[PDB]
Amino acid sequence: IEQPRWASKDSAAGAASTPDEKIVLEFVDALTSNDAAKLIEYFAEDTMYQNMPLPPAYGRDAVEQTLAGLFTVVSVDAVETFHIGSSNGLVYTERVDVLRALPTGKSYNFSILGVFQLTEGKITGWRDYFDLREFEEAV
Amino acid sequence: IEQPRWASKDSAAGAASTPDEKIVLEFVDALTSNDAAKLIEYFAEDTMYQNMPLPPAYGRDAVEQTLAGLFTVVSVDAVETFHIGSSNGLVYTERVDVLRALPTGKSYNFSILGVFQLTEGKITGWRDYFDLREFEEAV
Repeated sequence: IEQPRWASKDSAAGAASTPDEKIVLEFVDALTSNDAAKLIEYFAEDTMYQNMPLPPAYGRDAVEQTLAGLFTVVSVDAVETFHIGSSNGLVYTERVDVLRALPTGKSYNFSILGVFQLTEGKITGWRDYFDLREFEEAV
Repeated sequence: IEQPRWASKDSAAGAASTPDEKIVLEFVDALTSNDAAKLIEYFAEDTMYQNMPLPPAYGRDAVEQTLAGLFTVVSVDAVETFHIGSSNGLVYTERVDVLRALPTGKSYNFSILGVFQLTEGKITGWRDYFDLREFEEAV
């Protein structure tokens, strides 16, 4: 919601300055679409997606199924990206995702640090790190 | 212990290539000392440390106290760093910390992505993102 005190303007989302950073930034903003068919276009054939340390999805089919399933029980109401940066082929997003459980109407604020690996502008790897204590309940 | 399928040589720990990266790498390795007095020497006076999204510690005194408390209940048995990188004044560590609860002798693997901010070679901010649902039991 509001800017954390440790937020550094040097690495703000609006300061994204490589084509990979801009692609990832556009991707995480697209999560509010709740549309697995839209989102899967960002992924390479050889790809991976994981909420650490839950079982990963490898391959674009498995990733698409995971996202599709997520969006049947949960709405991504908001994504606020505080930092974005990149280094050695990896892109990092420090952000908050707001998830709303569809059956209960309850919403959850997850503080996430995600790492992305892109190959020719397509997502080859995506791993989100965050507290899963409420993620289970949010199913 | 074992290298993950998604480990990328281009961002491997052995390839750290800025002063900040090397300092941060040295710091996380030093975690296995379990020595708050040793570890606090890496932090600036104006600083913070947080296991997201537990309450943060601001200021070198609060950080030292938090680390001291930690090491009275937990041993950091191993730290394995898969990736290190940096961008826009932030350093990122994708790693695994193995923690052993001292009263139970139970050990835990935490998959962690951490971000570090440094000023004149000193830690100005440290935020670790990982699953905390074993952390409650661990600490």
